[PDB]
Amino acid sequence: KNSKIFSPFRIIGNVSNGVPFATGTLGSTFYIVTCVGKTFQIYDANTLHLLFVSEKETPSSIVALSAHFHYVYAAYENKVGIYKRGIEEHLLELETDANVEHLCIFGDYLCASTDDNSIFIYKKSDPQDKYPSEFYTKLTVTEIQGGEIVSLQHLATYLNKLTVVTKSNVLLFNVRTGKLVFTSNEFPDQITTAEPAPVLDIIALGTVTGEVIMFNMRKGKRIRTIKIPQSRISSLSFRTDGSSHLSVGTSSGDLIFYDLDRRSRIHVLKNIHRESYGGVTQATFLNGQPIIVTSGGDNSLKEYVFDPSLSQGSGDVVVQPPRYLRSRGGHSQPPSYIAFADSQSHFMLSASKDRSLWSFSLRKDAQSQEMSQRLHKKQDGGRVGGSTIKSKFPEIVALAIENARIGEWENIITAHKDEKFARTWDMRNKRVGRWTFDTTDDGFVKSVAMSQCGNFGFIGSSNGSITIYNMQSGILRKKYKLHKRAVTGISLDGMNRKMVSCGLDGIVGFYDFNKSTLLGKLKLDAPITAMVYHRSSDLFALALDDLSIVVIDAVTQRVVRQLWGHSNRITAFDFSPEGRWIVSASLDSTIRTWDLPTGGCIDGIIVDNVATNVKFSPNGDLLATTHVTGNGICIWTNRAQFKTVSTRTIDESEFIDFNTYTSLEQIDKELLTLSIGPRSKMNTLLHSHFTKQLREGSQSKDYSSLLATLINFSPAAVDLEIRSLNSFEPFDEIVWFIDALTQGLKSNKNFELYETFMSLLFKAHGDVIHANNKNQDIASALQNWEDVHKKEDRLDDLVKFCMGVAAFVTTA
Amino acid sequence: KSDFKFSNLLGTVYRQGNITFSDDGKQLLSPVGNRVSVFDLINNKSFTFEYEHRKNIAAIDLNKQGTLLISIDEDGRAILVNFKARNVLHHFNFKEKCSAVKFSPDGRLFALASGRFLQIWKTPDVNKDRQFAPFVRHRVHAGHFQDITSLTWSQDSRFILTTSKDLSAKIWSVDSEEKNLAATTFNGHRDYVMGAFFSHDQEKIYTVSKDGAVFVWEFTKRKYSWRITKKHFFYANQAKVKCVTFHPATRLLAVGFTSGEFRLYDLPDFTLIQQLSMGQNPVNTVSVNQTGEWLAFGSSKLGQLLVYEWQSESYILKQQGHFDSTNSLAYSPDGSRVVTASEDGKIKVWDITSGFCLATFEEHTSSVTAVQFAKRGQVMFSSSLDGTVRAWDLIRYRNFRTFTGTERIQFNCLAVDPSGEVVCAGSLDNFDIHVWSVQTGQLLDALSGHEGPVSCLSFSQENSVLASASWDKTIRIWSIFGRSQQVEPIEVYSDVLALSMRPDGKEVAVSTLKGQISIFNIEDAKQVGNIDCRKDIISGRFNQDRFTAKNSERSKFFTTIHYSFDGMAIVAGGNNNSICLYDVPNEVLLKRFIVSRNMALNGTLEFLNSKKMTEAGSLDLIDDAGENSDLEDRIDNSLPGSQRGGDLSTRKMRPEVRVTSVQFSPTANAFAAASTEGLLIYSTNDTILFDPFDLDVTPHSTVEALREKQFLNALVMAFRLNEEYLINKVYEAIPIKEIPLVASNIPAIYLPRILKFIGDFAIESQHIEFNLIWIKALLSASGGYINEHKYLFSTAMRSIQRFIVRVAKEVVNTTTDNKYTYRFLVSTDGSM
RNA sequence: CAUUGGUGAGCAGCGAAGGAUUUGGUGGAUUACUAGCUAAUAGCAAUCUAUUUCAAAGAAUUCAAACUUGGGGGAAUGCCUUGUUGAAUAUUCUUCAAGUGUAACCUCCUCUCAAAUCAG
Repeated sequence: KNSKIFSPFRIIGNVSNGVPFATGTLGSTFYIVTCVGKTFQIYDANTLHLLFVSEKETPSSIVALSAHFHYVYAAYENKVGIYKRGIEEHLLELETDANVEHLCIFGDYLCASTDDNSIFIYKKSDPQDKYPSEFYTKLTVTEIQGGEIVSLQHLATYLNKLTVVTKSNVLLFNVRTGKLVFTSNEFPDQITTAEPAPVLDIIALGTVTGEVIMFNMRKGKRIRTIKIPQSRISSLSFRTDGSSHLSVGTSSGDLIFYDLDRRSRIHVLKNIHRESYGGVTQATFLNGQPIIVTSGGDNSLKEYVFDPSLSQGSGDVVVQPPRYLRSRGGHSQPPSYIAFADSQSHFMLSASKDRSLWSFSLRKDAQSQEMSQRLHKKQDGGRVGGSTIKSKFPEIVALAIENARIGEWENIITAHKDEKFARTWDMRNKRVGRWTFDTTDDGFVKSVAMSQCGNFGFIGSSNGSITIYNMQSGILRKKYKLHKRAVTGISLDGMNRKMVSCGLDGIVGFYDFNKSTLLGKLKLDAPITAMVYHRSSDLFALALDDLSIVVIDAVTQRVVRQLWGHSNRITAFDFSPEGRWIVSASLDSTIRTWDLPTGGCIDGIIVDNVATNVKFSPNGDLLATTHVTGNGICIWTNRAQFKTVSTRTIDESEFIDFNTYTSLEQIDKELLTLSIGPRSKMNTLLHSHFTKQLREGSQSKDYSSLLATLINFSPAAVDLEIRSLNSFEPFDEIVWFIDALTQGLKSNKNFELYETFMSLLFKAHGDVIHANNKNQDIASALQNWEDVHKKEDRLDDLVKFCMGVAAFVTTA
Repeated sequence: KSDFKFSNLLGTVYRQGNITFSDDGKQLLSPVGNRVSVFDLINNKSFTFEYEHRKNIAAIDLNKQGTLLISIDEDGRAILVNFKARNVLHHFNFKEKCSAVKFSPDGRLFALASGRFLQIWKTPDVNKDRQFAPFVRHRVHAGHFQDITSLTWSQDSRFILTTSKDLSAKIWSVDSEEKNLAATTFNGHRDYVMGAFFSHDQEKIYTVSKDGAVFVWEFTKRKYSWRITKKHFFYANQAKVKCVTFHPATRLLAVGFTSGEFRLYDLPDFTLIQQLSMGQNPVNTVSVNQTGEWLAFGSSKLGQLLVYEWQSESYILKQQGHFDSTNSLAYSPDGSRVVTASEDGKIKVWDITSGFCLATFEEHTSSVTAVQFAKRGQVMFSSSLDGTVRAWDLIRYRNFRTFTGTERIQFNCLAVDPSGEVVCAGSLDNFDIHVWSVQTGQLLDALSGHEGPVSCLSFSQENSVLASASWDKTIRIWSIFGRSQQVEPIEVYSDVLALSMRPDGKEVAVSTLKGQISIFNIEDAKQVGNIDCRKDIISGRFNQDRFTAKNSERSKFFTTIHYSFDGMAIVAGGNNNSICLYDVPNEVLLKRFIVSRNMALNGTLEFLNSKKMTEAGSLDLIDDAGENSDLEDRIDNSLPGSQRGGDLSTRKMRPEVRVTSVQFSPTANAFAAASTEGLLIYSTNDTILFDPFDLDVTPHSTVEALREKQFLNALVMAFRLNEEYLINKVYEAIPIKEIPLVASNIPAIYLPRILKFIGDFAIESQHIEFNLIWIKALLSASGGYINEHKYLFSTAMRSIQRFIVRVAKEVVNTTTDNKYTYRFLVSTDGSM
């Protein structure tokens, strides 16, 4: 599964996933630790700048997050990470095979619960020490004591008392001893969320009904209750700032704010997080500040504040409703199409089924900003066509961007789902621009690309028409008609001279762009699904339905290379920065890497996930994959720009003492070799038990015995050996010895020597064969000589080529 | 033909920051304005890294072994560079202004002097892949009161001491269990302790301060700890130290004084070796090797570097560049020569690979403006605002004849006929095209007809007719031969400058004030076609600009245009950050190039950061020179409205990002432009980026890679061993199916070695086809490296074409002989 | 007549449970992200105070020290310098002159312009 050329760097574009994040303080200030699958992230709260990421991807997904002052405790499958600064300082692997559900930190202890209804206790090795490493014990919750463990909290001023809450009830333990010091009675509802309190003794519980219970332990009594009509609570928090305020987070996305003194709700926030992705997953007031940080399952993390109260005379009664503050968002759905936006590998466009663009910044995670979808006021004056309930733009299938004239007009073209046109966007203004570009033959836009002069956007219909709109005024230039099937990939050359298109007809059309003539029309076998062009080197690649990427030269007007080798539908594929390579990914869960001068798969990555989009950076450094699950963008470091790796054709097989070495005689049988020892024997020769052994090789019709002493025969004795050949009528020993030579060239070893013996035959019996020319016996064996002989012009094609190249390369 | 990448920056030999040699005394690291140049002293070559920094560099070091390069800005941008690989590994941001980075002599961990903070980080690993956050802060020591100005390790890694502008000079260890062994501080000086040191024995401590003092600290008695055994004063009267180094194994102090003086001492003795006046200008940085026989100074008053020996009275290089004063640039017909002119008068002669001013000519007294080559790159000329055109040859390196006018008039631009008599000059004052004979110093003709200045001139390579550019928006083409003395105007409608002809001499590129380049016919009068540049020019908004760059008219024309050596492309460059590559017949630009990405350079940024736009004023436009610790840096000499005048400090501004002169190489289509930063080189000589392979090896490792099928890497692990049994093991071990896969991926480092191994072994070998596939794959693979360096493979390729003809083509001639005898004897008939 | 002027009516035309404009506030980017504070190897972050203090280490131009002054004059009264005089005990201080001496201290300049108006 390991790649040699690339390696995982980070999954760019993720803020959170829905796993309940933790809050911590450094001194006076706050950090936030969220989860993204197998990798957690740390933020300043005062700017939502990214602070740390995990040093390693965890082998399974993180289930729980707690955070003390300098130490963030992650909890995946059986093991719990004690992390300083995102680096694995101490892994605590629990002595079950049960999965870690929840976790808490107090005192010299750590306490983490599993799904076997049993909590594990981990002492510090000393109170002098800071992180807990000593394993203390495991205590359990049997089904007379409680239900499934929903949370472990420690309410303050409770000496070694552990508060384990279930769906049923609440338990308290002395974790020095291991004794259940108190069991609460069952609450009749299914308890779903716990939270400690800035008042003493109180745990807040939000159940599966819309009910929050403040619960004492010194009383053991449920002191107050709070109702919610028809909502399932997910998170509870307390504003410890200076007025007693309570935060109720639903799984419907809604955030409800109470003042328990006025016994009244203050404001309910609606839809700060997406309901389908978990609602509000976790909201928490920053302790002693009027700032609540909310986190949803829509890859989003928002901040809200209470403004200080407008009523000078009252204060606490008149409350400003909570107000939007800074937020880091991501694509809620996985991203459908990505591209590398700029030249210096700073920005990446990522569009999802969330129906939005995002302009991620691989430099700094906070310059990642979601693009606007706000239409410019239409330059015509008559009003535009759309619902007044303004929905997002439909999800995108193609992207197109050239930064040549950026910010003087639009330069991003996006092919939305099932729309007859495609909108234009300014990359600089982070907003959809003024022009929308149609098909004008009533088909869908299925592929787009733009001109490198920044003046043209090319738009390919599902009925074959390619419109050339201008990025100046939104005007069209030409509407080409070549395909009667769908177009599926367009390009222009880097000089804006000759334009290509690939279609679902099996046609790649060569047109000029300055001129208006169809120059060429290459017919390929399957219909052609996509087209990638390399402007610097004027090639263009295409995926087809034949599971194979054909790289087509635009000059020589023919195929230069075809990479067979995939096993499924080729999803995305990309050239190198310099045209040396192509990265391809298909539905076969392979991401193969290709050296196009030769054409061999020099590495293929096997992934657990299917890789939907691959995007090589224009710089030689980064590779971007997007998967089918997962919302971020896996960034891959390219090791070739750093040292190198091996380039072998090793994919299908998966998918000394004496400091001396004798030479191998023949590496493979197909190659030609010479006689071991002197090369001068050709220069000598060119400037009976024998015939009995030749007969006994002839009666076998394999003469491999003769060639042995034929090499080993002394060169002057051969001048009588061939000069006694016993052939007047039958021409047997002529044909015996000639077929001996042709069988000699068959194993290709001592290749020169059988040519020397052939010329020595011409020295000996060229007249004996010549005056009996047309005789079909010797003519058959010389036809066999030519059939064996005709392959080895491949060294004459090697010698002349290599010689001329050597001279041409030394002189010039 | 399109793809041009940055190769090398030339000159402006020091601006700001620390200078260091490597482990070996070959590699010298200097900062440039925002880049790092490396000068290799014995193997005389120069190099500047592919990347640039975002502000001026104020801190620099390289690794112990030469693997990692740390450059740090004024602000604290830190850039991790694979030093052997010239690729950037990590951009970290230190949020404080740091002054010293020093690696361990271990190489295991480096440390940083930022503020009163010392930050000690582990080194990132080079052979490991690049990670998100490679850096691990080991410890942070904040026991200091003011900004920490100097810092050193011991020769063991286990002891690090730093010194501040606070009086203190404090030692700690790396590891805290080595705290109790030695953790104390030094005080008792007078001033800024500017450098504190360990001796080569780790028992003597030298502490040097700004006032002119050294203490010799020693762990000695009246338990007992750390007294001064002696002091040392050089008694510099009003002058004080700026920079100090100490080479411990020979016990040598290098000092840099404010008066430009410098001293050498022998520290258990404190004996003055020699005092050198480096100049009026102070030594801003000192440096020694581990051998300690070269010294390196940099004056940031002038912008000069100086490698000089302490023991022998002998320099290595005394390089003195001139910022903002790179006026002309000139490729020779040979692709080995480059000429840079100046406003100071110096005209330097560079090799492109070995970036050294081989020659200079310091004989012009004023600005030298335009330089063209002629007659196979023999003669090279220099028109000036010095009132002359002085000729120069490249064999004797001498002035030939200073062509003069009557009234001693300045000359704007220069044009030379290949027939080396005719040299025309246009003037910025006099606006009459003066023609000088090369043999006769008299003027041949005073071409009149320019109303306002003659901007630029060129001759054809074909008909050698000249085209001058008025400021009367009008080209004047002059045909002075055939005894006609005939003229033709070409009316343009807007104000032209920076003329440039096709080598065919029938079409001309013109730059108007609109930015629009026009192409004019010369056999006819009309305009051919015009390409637009006012849209696709990256211009910058200055911090003192009061208008945005989208509607700024600062730099949206072109101050130089050049045709390609087909005449089918054009590189133009102006007062902008943007260099442009238009195609001539297709008439659309191919690629747009940044010259420099520097905040301290003024017109770099398109959009200014609104956090710096304060209530009244910029945040940077406030005079911050008045808070310097030094009196000289607090002194303001800036006359108000000086635009491209004499010195840097007297603009009272940031330097504008401007590129003056633009030329193509003939051969490899490489273009060089002399910028504000200096001469930049773009080229098509791609994969000259040096690439070490398989960095730390047994014979078993390559042979296990044969068992591991890692055959190209096994060839590398064999070729690092250089035993021919291993090369014939690993040579015949790989299959044919990955021979050109291997050979295209072979570096150029072992390229004469592999070509010689093929050229020698294949002569006596039966594997003629198998060797032949290797030479086919290599010569088709990297024949371009043998296209440049022919004398590098001349011994290997000789053996190779010995094997091709005498060993292989003899077998081929045997084959074709038997073939043609077969064709004759089966195609012909008999008798009787 | 062109109005290529807009008002003004209108209409064709565009057109999903409004359209068009104008602005306040705040947040986000506007350089490439390693956490806050402190006395900093550590402690803090509910706290450093009734271990913060002992200890060590720690003092040259024997007084180098306006690299900084708009330009001329002078520079009375000051100062500086040596010449020169007295006193005290090899040095300060009293007294005194000579200084195209002097960033103290006195004056002259460092304002009056093809800018405009106005009589002729």
